[PDB]
Amino acid sequence: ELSGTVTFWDTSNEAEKATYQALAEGFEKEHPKVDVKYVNVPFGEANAKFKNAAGGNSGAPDVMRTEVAWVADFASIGYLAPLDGTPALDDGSDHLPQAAASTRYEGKTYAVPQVIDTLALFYNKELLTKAGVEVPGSVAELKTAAAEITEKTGATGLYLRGDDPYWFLPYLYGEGGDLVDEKNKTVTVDDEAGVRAYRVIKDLVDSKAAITDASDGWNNMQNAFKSGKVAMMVNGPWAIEDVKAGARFKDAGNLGVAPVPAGSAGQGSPQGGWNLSVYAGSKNLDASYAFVKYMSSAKVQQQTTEKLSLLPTRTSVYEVPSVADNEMVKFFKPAVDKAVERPWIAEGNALFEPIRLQMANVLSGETSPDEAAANTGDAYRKLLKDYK
Ligand SMILES: C[C@H]1O[C@H](O[C@H]2[C@H](O)[C@@H](O)[C@@H](O[C@H]3[C@H](O)[C@@H](O)[C@@H](O)O[C@@H]3CO)O[C@@H]2CO)[C@H](O)[C@@H](O)[C@@H]1N[C@H]1C=C(CO)[C@@H](O)[C@H](O)[C@H]1O
Repeated sequence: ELSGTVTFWDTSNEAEKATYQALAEGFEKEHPKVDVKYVNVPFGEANAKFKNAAGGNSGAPDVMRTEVAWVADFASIGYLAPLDGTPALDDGSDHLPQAAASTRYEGKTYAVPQVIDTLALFYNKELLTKAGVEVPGSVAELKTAAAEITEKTGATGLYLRGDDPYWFLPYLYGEGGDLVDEKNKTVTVDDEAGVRAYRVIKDLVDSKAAITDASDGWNNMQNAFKSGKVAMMVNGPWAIEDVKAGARFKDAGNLGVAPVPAGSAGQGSPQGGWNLSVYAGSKNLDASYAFVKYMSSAKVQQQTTEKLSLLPTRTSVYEVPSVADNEMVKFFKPAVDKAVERPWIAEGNALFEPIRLQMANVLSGETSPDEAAANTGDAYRKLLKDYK
């Protein structure tokens, strides 16, 4: 017997949310005495909304779609139910290891993996063909390509998202850098790779290879890509269905995807994704654990991919012929296997804010790449007291 209310806060976007609400309410098929109360909470509001509710014990959800960085964030302040030895964990070993690391805090499991992701370079196949160019493998080749795309088609080569710090990471990795050396507790973002990365992004916009905006970046990016204003953008699996809604990409066929470009030293893209957690103060714990088990089951992960092309965390699901043949999946899974894994620390998501501010000021010309990198590092040393 399961019964009662299970309130689920989902952060999925406008293209994803009808699918996730249907999946959530499908828990009631097998458990008709449970009432699933689906709520969609915008991504940028959800961390604060959950903390406010959990800290007040007031209108907190039973189950929270928890970003990979949010697990240690929320768990560090006691807001998540530990899951070890509960029915929430079924076939745990099925999950990709890097997925499983984000679920852990101080030797306890506080979430179950849902989707895994990384950033990639999406491109308009027809524009590149019309421009006579190949999909660029590096920043250097992207600049050459962008000039041909402007000269032959009038589009801009790249929409470079300028208001979300996560988009700095491919450039950092491509210049040979990283945020921190975790094993050695050393801040590394202000090494010369960080200077070079800020410089590359500024050059892409100044040279007119790319355009950007200081606000409303998600909408501006998607609108520029879908309208053919740009030929390329960096984005993740959560954009696929949104892009395919557009006249230009109905023909799933016109939507190309490739790795983010290499920089002067190498290439990399960050690992991201979503897990599912239970609020520590839930008044319907059995029903919530079962709900988490259901939402993370192989069946529901397979359905998510079939409807949205989001990537499963469960290895078995890749073997299901239907997942094994989705062309967005066949590209993204190897890219995810290569993606760079961050420190899963309480302060992890706070590492993004200094990048946000310094990247904005580099793009507007208020701050040099040199000063931006040093400022980022200074902010990290303040955030991480036992880092040098
Ligand atoms: C800045 C943000 O970057 C990283 O998060 C990325 C997620 O891992 C991706 O999955 C993707 O999230 C989208 C979901 O897939 C989608 O279903 C829907 O929820 O919309 C999401 C946004 O489009 O993209 C994210 C990057 O945009 C990183 O891992 C994450 O921790 C970072 N978030 C921090 C930054 C801010 C504000 O700058 C806060 O709002 C967050 O609470 C922080 O955690």
